[PDB]
Amino acid sequence: GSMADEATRRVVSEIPVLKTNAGPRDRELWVQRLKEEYQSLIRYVENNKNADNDWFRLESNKEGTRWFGKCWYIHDLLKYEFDIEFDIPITYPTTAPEIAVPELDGKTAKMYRGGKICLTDHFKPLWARNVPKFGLAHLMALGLGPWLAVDIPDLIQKGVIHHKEKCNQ
Ligand code: NA
Repeated sequence: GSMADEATRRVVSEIPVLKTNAGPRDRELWVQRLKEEYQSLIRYVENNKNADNDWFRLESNKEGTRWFGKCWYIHDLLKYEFDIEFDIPITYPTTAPEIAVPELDGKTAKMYRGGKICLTDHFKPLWARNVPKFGLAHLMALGLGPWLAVDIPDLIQKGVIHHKEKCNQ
């Protein structure tokens, strides 16, 4: 609908779109896809810094098949930090990667096996109708971003998680 399309555009308008339909086994086409992935990620990060919302770091192994980093979330002037990681599915970019936040695994009934976060029923269709334009920057912006803004406040209220540090120090 009009609202979904507009809401998606608002979030990802200045994130570079990806082109190459290639997964981790596609050799020279995967190398090109990885270039588009890094191009998109770094511009997203650069845009986030200018918006005082620099909220994650990601790096990959040599092959670009395993990604890892951290995300940060600010709530009531306290800063929360979480390790994140995912593997690239063989059928990516058609199949979205599954984000794990391993330190929350077994610790909350929000986690699937391997500390994998549950995105909403609307994430997979949204990803599906954008293949192959969406990449890891879009997984962060449209998947993990909204997840932090729902689930982290909830875990703080339930007293499941503690902070790392105060904000403006
Ligand atoms: Na979850």
